[PDB]
Amino acid sequence: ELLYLPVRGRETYEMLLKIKESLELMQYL
Amino acid sequence: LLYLPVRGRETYEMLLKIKESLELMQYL
Amino acid sequence: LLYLPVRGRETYEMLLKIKESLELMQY
Amino acid sequence: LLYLPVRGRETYEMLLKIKESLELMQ
Repeated sequence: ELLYLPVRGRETYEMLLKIKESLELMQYL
Repeated sequence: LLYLPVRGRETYEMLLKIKESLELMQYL
Repeated sequence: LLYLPVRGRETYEMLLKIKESLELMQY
Repeated sequence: LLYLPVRGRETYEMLLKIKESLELMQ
């Protein structure tokens, strides 16, 4: 199962979504 | 209130720290 | 301005991305 | 060693704490 991180607000959510993507790349490299 | 799906627990914890920081930036 | 010390290309580039989001939260 | 320019002490300190967590992680 995925983990589900609670977030308030679409602004913050979208930022974290983008950073997540970068972190996942980092962790694979 | 939204829920961001995350695969790794390491990613999850880092995102949790960044979220805390983003929340506090909203004060400035 | 302050100047954050960073060692390593990868870390610098990640912090640059996180910096952008931190700063945009104000707006 | 590189220096990332940042407007404002609060953002700078936030980024320092994040850097330590990032470095720990990787």
